[PDB]
Amino acid sequence: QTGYLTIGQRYQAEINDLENLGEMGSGTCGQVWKMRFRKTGHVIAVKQMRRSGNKEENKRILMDLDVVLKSHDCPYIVQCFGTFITNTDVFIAMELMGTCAEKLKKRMQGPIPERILGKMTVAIVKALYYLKEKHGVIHRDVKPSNILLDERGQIKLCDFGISGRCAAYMAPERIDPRADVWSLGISLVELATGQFPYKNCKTDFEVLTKVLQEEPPLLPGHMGFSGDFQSFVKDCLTKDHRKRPKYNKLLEHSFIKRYETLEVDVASWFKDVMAK
Ligand SMILES: *CCC(=O)N1CCC[C@@H](n2nc(I)c3c(N)ncnc32)C1
Repeated sequence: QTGYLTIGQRYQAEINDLENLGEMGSGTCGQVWKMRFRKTGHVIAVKQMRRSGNKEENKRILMDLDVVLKSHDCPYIVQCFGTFITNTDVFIAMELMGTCAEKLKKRMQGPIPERILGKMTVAIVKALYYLKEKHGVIHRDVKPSNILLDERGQIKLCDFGISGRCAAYMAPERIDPRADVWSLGISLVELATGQFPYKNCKTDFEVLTKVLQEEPPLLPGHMGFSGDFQSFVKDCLTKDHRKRPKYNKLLEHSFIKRYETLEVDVASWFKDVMAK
């Protein structure tokens, strides 16, 4: 299905029906434009895959789109609104999110509150569990840059270009043969403290050295972090991949079950951080 913008209202449109409002971010999977649908006025994100582009980058863009299209019923994965195939380019209409957790960390200039990380943990775990269960997909790259938030308070994963069936969030069993949840724990410690636990390393291999040699970077106990938060991170940061719990066990954690029911005002916190 190409030439349709299903933003529950499907519009038979082309690429010329979108106004280019500038590029968002840089690099990563592909060139993402901020575009406005001239027919309705809605603003969406548009990935552009050039037919003449890098064959390795285009291979990841097509793999990401394959996962995104398969996940049209996962609330914690960015939805595709349609595609436009021309003789020169492929335009992938994605829903517009605010920013990634990495940029939230830089604009916050400090720790992100636990109540925000709780709603984020529930979203990312269910996203990874959805990719494993309904599709057999392993993310293989969970990082704050892959955790998007929006003005309404939604939290979703975005980049599946290297998934299958960066090195600083890599699990111990990936370096030396549930690896996606070690990356989630490293991301949680980073966002909960504002400091990356391996910022002292100067090379990629030195991070791999610290991951295997040093003890897991646990949460500090003097920042008011609840016991459920510290327990969930410790379970994620289990070095032996056999002792590390599966997704059906992590989804039953008290830290997960608490923020499934709790009402956290992520939307208001998001706009106040964006205004800083
Ligand atoms: C931290 C996020 C980031 O820098 N980045 C790279 C540039 C594109 C950006 N992004 N990718 C997608 I797919 C987006 C959607 N759907 N909305 C907003 N921004 C998006 C991710």
